[PDB]
Amino acid sequence: MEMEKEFEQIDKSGSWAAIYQDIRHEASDFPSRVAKLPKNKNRNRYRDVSPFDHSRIKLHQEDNDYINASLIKMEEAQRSYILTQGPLPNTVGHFWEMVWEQKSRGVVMLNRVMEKGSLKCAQYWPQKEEKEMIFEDTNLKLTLISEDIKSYYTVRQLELENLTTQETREILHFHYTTWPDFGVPESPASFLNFLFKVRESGSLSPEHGPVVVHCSAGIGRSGTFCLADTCLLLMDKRKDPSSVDIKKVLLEMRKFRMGLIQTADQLRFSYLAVIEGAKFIMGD
Ligand SMILES: OCc1ccccc1OC1CCOCC1
Repeated sequence: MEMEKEFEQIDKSGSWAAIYQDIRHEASDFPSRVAKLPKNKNRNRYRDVSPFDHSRIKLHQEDNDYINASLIKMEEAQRSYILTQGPLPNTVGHFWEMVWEQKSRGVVMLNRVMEKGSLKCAQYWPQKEEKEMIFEDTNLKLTLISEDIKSYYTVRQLELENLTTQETREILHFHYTTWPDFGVPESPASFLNFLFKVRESGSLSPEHGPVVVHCSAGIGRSGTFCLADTCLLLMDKRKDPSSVDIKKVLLEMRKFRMGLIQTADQLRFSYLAVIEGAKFIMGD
């Protein structure tokens, strides 16, 4: 059923809450035993948001290999994403260790450091060229190279140095700065513009490790980003672009991380983004 028609049918009936609860009821449940170990309590921002054991990212250390991060592997679309929480004061070194070990080219950030007057994640990147950061726990150095500030998002070029081997890599930081403190954007135009900028960079492409995506918990805005990308890629590949079922793609993704898409308004916004984005994918 063409999603644009399904959309008008749900909107006219006002059943967004009912569709959303059906997803929550059918969603996968797998164990998260490593996340709930007492040694990992300060590695988790939220008590109710944990990575499944089968899909969690492992840090390449013998001490403690745990980070709140999951590998979402979309087999038919041929795309991989790492979804993670906003780093905490005790996890910033771990974050950049993961970026290094997984060979990621891009980091996608969908929140501000402060929202609703509270801290949503640590200041984990340098703000001035001449004031670099060193993480002693993981032996990494991070330098700001350049910054391009636009109306809806900022792109930064960073240099990450493995202080152990003196290898360096360029990491692109894509920071969406205008998601509102409450609700979802009114139009998906600036979110879709942002997604096409990430794609253009090479960050989502198979010659790199998976892109790292985060918001505060790594399930809501982060969920919207990967669901929209995968749905538009599937519409490009399939003979019948009308066969793409966004509810079935979201349940497949929820086999790899719990809670992706946090509200009925985020589900509606995901439909709107895919519907509007397709009016490029189908040849405009
Ligand atoms: O590697 C630790 C570190 C080095 C340089 C600058 C800041 C910094 O850590 C701060 C506290 C913890 O949260 C992030 C900000």
